[PDB]
Amino acid sequence: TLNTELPGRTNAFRIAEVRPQVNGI
Amino acid sequence: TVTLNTELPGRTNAFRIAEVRPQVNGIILKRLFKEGSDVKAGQQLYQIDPATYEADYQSAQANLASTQEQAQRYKLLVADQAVSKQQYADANAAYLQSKAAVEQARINLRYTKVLSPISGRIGRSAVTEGALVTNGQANAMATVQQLDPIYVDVTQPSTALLRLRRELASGQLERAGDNAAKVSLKLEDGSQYPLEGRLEFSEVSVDEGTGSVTIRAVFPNPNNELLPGMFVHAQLQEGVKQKAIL
Amino acid sequence: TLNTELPGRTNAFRIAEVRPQVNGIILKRLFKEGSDVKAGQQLYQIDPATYEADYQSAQANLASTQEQAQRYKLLVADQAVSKQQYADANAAYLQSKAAVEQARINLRYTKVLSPISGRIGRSAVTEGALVTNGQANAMATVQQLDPIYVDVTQPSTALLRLRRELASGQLERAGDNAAKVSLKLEDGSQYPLEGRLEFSEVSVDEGTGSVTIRAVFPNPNNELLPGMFVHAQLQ
Repeated sequence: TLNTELPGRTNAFRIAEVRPQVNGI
Repeated sequence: TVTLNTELPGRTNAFRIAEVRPQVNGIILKRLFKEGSDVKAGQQLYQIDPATYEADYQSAQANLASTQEQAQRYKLLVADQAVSKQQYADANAAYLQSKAAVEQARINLRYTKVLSPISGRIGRSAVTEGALVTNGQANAMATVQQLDPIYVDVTQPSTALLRLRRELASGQLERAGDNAAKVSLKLEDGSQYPLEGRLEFSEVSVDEGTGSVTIRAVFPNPNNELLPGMFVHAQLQEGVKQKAIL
Repeated sequence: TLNTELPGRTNAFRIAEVRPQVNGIILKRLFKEGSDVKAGQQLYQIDPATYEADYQSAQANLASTQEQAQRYKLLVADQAVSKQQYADANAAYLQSKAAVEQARINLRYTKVLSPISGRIGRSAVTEGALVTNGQANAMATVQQLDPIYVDVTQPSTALLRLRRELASGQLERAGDNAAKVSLKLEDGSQYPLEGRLEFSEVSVDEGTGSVTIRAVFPNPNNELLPGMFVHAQLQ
């Protein structure tokens, strides 16, 4: 017969933050 | 007439849980493990950016080499009255401060390698690459759960437990090592877990409220079929009673 | 038969909470959950690396500040230093003493110990967890279950009846100020062991004039657990 349908949510494969490691402008 | 089978509802639970937490401030340079995989006790899970910690440790070792040479030399000189006790004391003070500064820079630097406290399965990383970490922060970075021997917690009235404990010493229950009964497992879908483990009679918690007891079964879980949180049934075989009145 | 049956609830003989008294990370749990532990047994290791370095470091600061305060005591006596200089050296030394003591204490607390002998349950804290001195939640709970209590609430007149019958000699002595008793369990079964029913009031109710007393039963197997409805049996 048919396809099973499982409800999901998309999400990023990889996530990174960008942060300063020194004081200044 | 009757088979005597006791059926005991519980939930699967990890055998051991450990949290992974940073012990120095800085930025996560690398993650290093795959999310949902098996890790080993002492395996590096994260690299916190070590650059400054590297340079503080080298510099402290250098300062130590030099304050040490000077404290030793002045120890000889104060013996010949070429320097005062005050000069030697200052030198010895600085040498001791270098010792302390080396030991601390060594520890900080060791913690830039964030290690698995136990062997087990790691789930997701709650902190990303480039995240900031702080010594003492509230949230763990990740969680390792040992899953292979897995527990099943079984709750019940404490006199029911006493009853089963009787049947153990009597022989009416089959033994599985010390103070444990042999058990088999029934999954939520009604199927039979193929393996079987021990039902340990040692109580893990009590409720004085409703007067309940929780005890634990231990099952082998080598193909990770079982995962914490499953509703299951522990099955105890108590044998057959021939002539029986209900 | 003057064979009286008093309803009761089992309760632990002694309860103690296990709490951390320094900040840090749990390196090791160290006990099996639901097992017996001894008073003073080490239940947890808090990561001691820095506590250990602070203590070493405070010790080294002391030895040096000590040597200076002593040398300066010699020197003011010859007026080679002023009184202010000596006072300052003495103050720095005494600050050092205080700092070593505090570091020693912190470092002792990294070994978290059982306050009592008894059974321990579940650890509320995992390995790798963070703990904080003064945190709200106990890490674990130890309960002395072996001698176990029952807890018998009766009217004061009842307590009078029984109390006089012991002195009269109608009830057999379990010892000083207690009667021998036996226990029948929730399912009607007979507990094999036999205890003392101690006549000391533990609490007297507000409304009712009813008094709680306690029986004490041996529990060397771990058969009796807190929260059981039972009946002490007096003859």
